[PDB]
Amino acid sequence: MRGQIRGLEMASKNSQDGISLIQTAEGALTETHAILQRVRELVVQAGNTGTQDKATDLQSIQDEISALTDEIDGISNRTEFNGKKLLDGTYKVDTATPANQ
Amino acid sequence: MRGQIRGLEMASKNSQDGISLIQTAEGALTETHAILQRVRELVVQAGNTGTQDKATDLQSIQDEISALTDEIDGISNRTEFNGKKLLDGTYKVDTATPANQKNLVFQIGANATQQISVNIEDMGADALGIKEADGSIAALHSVNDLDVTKFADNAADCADIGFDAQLKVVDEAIYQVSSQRAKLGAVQNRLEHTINNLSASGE
Amino acid sequence: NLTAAESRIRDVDMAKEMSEFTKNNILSQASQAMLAQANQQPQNVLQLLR
Amino acid sequence: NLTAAESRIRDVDMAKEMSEFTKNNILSQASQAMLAQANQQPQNVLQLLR
Amino acid sequence: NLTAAESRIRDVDMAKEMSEFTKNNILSQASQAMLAQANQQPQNVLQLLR
Amino acid sequence: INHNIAALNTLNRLSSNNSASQKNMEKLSSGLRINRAGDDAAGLAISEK
Amino acid sequence: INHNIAALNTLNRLSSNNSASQKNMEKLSSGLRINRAGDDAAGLAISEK
Amino acid sequence: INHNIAALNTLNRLSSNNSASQKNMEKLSSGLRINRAGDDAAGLAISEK
Repeated sequence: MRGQIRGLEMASKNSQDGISLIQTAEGALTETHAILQRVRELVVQAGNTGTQDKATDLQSIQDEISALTDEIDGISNRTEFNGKKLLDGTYKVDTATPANQ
Repeated sequence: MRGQIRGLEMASKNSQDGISLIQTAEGALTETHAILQRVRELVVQAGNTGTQDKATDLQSIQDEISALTDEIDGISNRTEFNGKKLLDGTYKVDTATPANQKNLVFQIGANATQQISVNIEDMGADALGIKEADGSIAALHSVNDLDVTKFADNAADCADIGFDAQLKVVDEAIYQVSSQRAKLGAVQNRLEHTINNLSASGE
Repeated sequence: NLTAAESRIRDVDMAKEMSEFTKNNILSQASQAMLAQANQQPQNVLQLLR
Repeated sequence: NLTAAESRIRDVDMAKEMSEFTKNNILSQASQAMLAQANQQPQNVLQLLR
Repeated sequence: NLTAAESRIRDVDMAKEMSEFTKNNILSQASQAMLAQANQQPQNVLQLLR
Repeated sequence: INHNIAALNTLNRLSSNNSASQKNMEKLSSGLRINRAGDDAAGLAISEK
Repeated sequence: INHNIAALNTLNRLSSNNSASQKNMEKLSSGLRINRAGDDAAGLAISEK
Repeated sequence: INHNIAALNTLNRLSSNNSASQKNMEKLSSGLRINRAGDDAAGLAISEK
């Protein structure tokens, strides 16, 4: 009984640290969203051809968007809970080889 | 954990000072823009030959423009954040020798390789370019700026004294100072979104 | 911008500091409290003594 | 018309901005407020302590 | 132009000064406040005393 | 629980909403949404031309 | 944050917009855009001749 | 056990937490984290320049 009591409290703390990790990952996904919204906006106006031309005045927009995608790469790489990268492909759902989930 | 917490707050402050530096650089690029607009205007009217002549009444305009280009040299040289010159060629994007980029590595995270690389360049010779600016064109269209007598010679069909080329290269200078200034706004967005990540993960 | 970064270095976010102050003051009052419990241990030693 | 579109880009509809400013300022004062509630949680921890 | 530079020397930008005044006055009221916390430290010393 | 109060989020919402009232301060007191280039680089790149 | 308020920009937009109403004061009260030579040297150099 | 009570640690946590409320007293009542140089020498060395 003691075994299960103490291990059950520690199981609680385990789940709680799990919550914390997930909150970190999810926050990275929040800033991911905000960026992707910016991207979508830049795409809508960049799709407002007829007025948004010069084509290098799309190059500028492209540069901005490419910087944002670089930030998505950033967030996906630098997101770490106790040093552990999460968002990157380490934790894929299900490959063609389920032995490497 | 403490290591990453404290280092993650300090990583926030690092990014915040990075924002500040970039805001300074960019402000220098604002006044750069205003000057280049003045330049463009002076070129348009100076290209209004037929009425804007005497040719020394272009010399006067030339003198003014040359003063403005001297101011671009000024801003490119005197712009300093904590004494550190930014706009000058110290922070070129990519030379033929990538061993001499000298990027603006900012520390952004509490761990290894969680860093951002930034580059910046402009000075008097910030007109059109391929790897270098060019010779007769493409830098002295932001340093010398023809109209000393050198439009009354020819109009549009000489490629180094014609209005179309000259003004086009002013539009390039505006376009690429605008481009450089447009990167770094996005960099500020990167760092704001970052600090949000740093406050969340920190908590 | 210099003033801004300079303030980020030296000038304090006084909200966070105030929470730190209330916090540490509670740790202090808790500690004096645990003297009020700690010194009360040998008087019971005097109780089995009498 | 260029001035018009240029203004549509950079120049702000200051009414909307002012509503945004009052709004966010209320969020700020609400947040400082919730410090005035949040720091008051462990003093009751000191209350069961004494 | 002399009057202008003379004013740039002596005459104050009273907006900046007013912000400085409100600021420093808050530092003052904060300091008196931290007396209202600081003097309250030894009365708890009297509390473990009794 | 005492040595680290859990309303650190409150400091972040204060340091974000406070940080946003001031973005409206700079943005209002000049009339410009692209007062600071870090609002939209595209609008700058177009509006300059 | 308290010892240096972040609305120092406000002082600069005040000391620029205030500085510009007065450029319009000198410029209006004489009718001349080149009242002061520091508006456009070219227009002076031409207009003098 | 009586001639030396084992809650001497309590005196040290009192003389540290009490010692820290007062570091917050000096640090708050001036607004400055580098009120006293013994908080971070680096921030002083930079901030002075």
